[PDB]
Amino acid sequence: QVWTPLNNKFFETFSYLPPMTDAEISRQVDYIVSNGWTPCLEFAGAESAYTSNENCVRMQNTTCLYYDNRYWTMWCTDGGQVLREVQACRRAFPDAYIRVVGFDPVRQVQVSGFLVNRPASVRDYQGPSTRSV
Amino acid sequence: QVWTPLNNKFFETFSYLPPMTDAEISRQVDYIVSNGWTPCLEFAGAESAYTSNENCVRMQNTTCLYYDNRYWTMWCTDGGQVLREVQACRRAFPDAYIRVVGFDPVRQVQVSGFLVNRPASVRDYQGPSTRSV
Amino acid sequence: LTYYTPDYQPKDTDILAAFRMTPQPGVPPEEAGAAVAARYKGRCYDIEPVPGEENQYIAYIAYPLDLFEEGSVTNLFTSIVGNVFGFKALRALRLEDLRIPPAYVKTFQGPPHGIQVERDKLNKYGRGLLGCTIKPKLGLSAKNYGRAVYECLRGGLDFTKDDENVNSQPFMRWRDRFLFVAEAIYKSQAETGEIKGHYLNATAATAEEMLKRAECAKDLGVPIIMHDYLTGGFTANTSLAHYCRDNGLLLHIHRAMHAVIDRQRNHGIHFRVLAKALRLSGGDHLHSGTVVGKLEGEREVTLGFVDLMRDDYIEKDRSRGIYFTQDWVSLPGTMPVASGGIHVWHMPALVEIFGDDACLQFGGGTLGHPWGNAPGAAANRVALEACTQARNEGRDLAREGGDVIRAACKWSPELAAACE
Amino acid sequence: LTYYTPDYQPKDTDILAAFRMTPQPGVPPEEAGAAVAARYKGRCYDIEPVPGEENQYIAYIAYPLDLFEEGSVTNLFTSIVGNVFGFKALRALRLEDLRIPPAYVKTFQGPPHGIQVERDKLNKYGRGLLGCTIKPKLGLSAKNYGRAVYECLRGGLDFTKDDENVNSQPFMRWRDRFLFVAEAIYKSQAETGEIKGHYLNATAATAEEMLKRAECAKDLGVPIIMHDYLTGGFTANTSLAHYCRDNGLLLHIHRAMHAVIDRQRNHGIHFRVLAKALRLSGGDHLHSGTVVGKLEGEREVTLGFVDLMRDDYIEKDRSRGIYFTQDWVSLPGTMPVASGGIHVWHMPALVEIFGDDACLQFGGGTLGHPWGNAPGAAANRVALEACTQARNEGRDLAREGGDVIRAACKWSPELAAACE
Repeated sequence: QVWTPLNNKFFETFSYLPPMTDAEISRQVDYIVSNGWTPCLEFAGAESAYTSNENCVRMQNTTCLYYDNRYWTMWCTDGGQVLREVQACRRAFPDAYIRVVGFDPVRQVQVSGFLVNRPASVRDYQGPSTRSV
Repeated sequence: QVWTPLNNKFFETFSYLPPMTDAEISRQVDYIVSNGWTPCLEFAGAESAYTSNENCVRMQNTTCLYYDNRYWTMWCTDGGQVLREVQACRRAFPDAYIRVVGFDPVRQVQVSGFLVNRPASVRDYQGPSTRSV
Repeated sequence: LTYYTPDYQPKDTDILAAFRMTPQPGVPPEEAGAAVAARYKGRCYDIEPVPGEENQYIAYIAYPLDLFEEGSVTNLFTSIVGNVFGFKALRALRLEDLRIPPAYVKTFQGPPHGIQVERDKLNKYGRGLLGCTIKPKLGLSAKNYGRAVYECLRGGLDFTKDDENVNSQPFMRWRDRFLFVAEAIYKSQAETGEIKGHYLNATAATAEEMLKRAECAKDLGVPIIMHDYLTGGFTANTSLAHYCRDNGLLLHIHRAMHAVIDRQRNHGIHFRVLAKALRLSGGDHLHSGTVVGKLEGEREVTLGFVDLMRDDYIEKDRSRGIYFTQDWVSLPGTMPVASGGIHVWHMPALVEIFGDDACLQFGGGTLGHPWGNAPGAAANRVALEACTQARNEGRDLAREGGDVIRAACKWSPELAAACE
Repeated sequence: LTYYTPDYQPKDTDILAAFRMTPQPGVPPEEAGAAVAARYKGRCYDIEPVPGEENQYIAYIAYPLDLFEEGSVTNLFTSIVGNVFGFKALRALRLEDLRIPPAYVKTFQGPPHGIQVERDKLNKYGRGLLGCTIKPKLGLSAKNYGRAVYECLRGGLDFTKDDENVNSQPFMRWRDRFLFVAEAIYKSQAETGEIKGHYLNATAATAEEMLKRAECAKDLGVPIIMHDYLTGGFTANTSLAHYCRDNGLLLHIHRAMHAVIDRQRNHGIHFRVLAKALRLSGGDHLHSGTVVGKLEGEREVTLGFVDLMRDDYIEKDRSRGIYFTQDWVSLPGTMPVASGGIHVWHMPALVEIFGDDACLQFGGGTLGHPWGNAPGAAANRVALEACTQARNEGRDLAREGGDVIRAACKWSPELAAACE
């Protein structure tokens, strides 16, 4: 079989697994909470979801390690609350990818980041069986 | 609530207030005239209304403080005349944002600049209640 | 006394200083002024007693223009206040004002752009500028710092700034912060369509390192950097201001360690002299006051040094602390930045006091808005714009600020959660 | 013995070494420790016999901080192990550990970015990184090398790397390879939407040539380069690490020629000392182990040097080979890279042993997947993500790795052809 290079976009962690269900998202959020970390939600439409070099035109010397759309837009006690917020974000922005992020409150660093929602309207991604043709 | 990052463009001064009525525009123009300044009208279509880096590709060394579309196109005794010119510009260019500018005649510098018209056809901006979702 | 000449008429090129001095008992004021004064000799030409304070006099000293190095704030401060605060004959000594003759002013470059060039470059007119200090102060990673910057700027804020003590630390190296802040600035610009900026701290150990950080900011295309002039030094500041003029960068100036010199009324150098030294050395913005509760300090004194750092021609006004008429001969003005706890209902007062040519800074980091950083920034922007619109209509802000805030809140959901 | 002081208490600034030495018969251990030790004199303050080996002792040496040049791994190695392995009085000698006092650590820049800055720059969290070594080792043209890089990266791999002996040869000059690899990296980035990279080998004959190759990588905008520090030298490595910090480049470190010094148990320098020297000199990644069949070497020893090269504070643990408490005073950590034959069903074991802060390298070049390079990369990525998800759910990987692999294979056609 051949890995398809057409409409096969991916979003880093857990993006190569089948779309996670509510129970799986809940278990991941519980894992984040268990470690002592804070979960939050990021979202972006299809125009600002993938990495790009749009602003590299303004730079000189080098553009090493600079990529656009690394930041998404921010949307935290347990899995159920984060799941409710996931549904709320889905209703508010149906054409936007949702990403669950984790933040270590002591080190003040991001420790987690996995996609939990892919807009049905957008078709820039494949499915577990359509990834190979 | 969450500040919407979708179709929420803004145009500097007074852009975060609800759309100004004819009386409010008139009062602002009267304020400009009272100070001894000259009011004029700027307009631009949606393709040249927002700041952009289109011409930065032609530059080297640096692009600091350079942005495209800072200049709009020019379209002056009292509020009523400027209001009449605002209606004339609206009729002539219905799909164009209109901006009232002020110029100090002694210092020869721009002293004022507020948007007074948002084309109904264009939907790149939100409303006072739709700015948060 | 060869150095006390009450009949002397100061020349148009003399540098004049007004010293508030309290001599030791038994020392006549004329003798103390003669000592401070002591062809190239400084001379005391005028002494006036302070009405209200015992044994307190204002001594006016005239220095010849040939005494100082052209375009050197360092030399000016070395000559005027080098070793005069250590005189045993003076119980206390306080430099209150300086008169910089146009001949000297013309030897300085001044601020890189000034207020009007800043407004033209940023395309923002008719309103004050808004800024936030990213909080927490320290410990945040460059990624999280950039995330906070983007969240605050997308709300409607014109600027964000690094904390005064954030230069380059194990927790957040400076180049990582510069890159992430550049990405955040560009994202917020694309989202809102307004030109955004972040005061990147270039303050460093060596002038070479400071110029390297300025060079990185220039290579990223970002608009503005920051410097601590009272801790970095006038020599470092002047180098940075010349660089910023050469490369088209804005320069925000933070007055760290200022209270160590301008707090006590009897000893030190009044902030107005430090503000004039900054305007000579160069700076587009200068943190000029704190708003704890309300704008602190005598209003007239604040207005005096704001006018001294803004206008081109300030006439002598002892009520506001102007001891000398200051002609700036078209030197670019410096924008005052009022920082601290700028609460939403306190915006009308500061808009009335400062006007449009100032930057209001939310150095508290906001975060008081229950919804988030972005809606809090929007609420602030909505409040500032509503106050400006009311002032332009002829309203008296000091009397109708609450009414204007309420009326703006009636239609702004973001301000509704902020006004509570 | 003036150099054996068993009552000496090491200072907070002393550099401490733990030597495992076997003296010649007739030589008492105290005399041998005194010799190794021999105001600026190194002294033996502690000697413990090895329980389990005949005539084997651990000698603890304390060196004053004034003995070494600030920020110089070269000098440190010259002072500690310059000429001590050639002593006739010692049958065998092995440096086991070093204690770098914070005072010395602060004089080093350390790794250019570290683990957390790497994760933030690459925007990859919660999982280990994946890499492949382009195979065949040599003979491939720059075009074909780039084609292989693109095929492996588009599958889902985060990194690819040049072979250790691929620097610049008649068959493939370095600049052609850099250009074709840059095109491949950018194509794979555009196709998958994830940030990709390739460890470009900058190892060269002269420091000037190495810096030129780093400069080319910087001019292409590619993320990461590679260096052979034990063959290129600490002086060359430190220059490259300073350059990478200055220009925002990641630095992968390969330990070529390491077994010539860290293989024999009785003679040489233990890899943990080389890992600490690398972390001081600078490196974001450090090839730290081989997985032939399974992770080779005592697990505790591996865990010890992985913690030593990762954590900020490692307490003394003789079970894992930590002879001294190591405080890193906020020096950036180095990411360990486990390479070799990482088969799909062996992923759960390595994920359990290393966790998320490691890079698993398929130095075998994969190619075992009947479909191609890209599906093989996808299978590996699917397996790693499934193992990580299972571990996050509370599963015991060492007991359910096969079940997790099978369950992932049930829905992954690419992994189905790999699991067979």
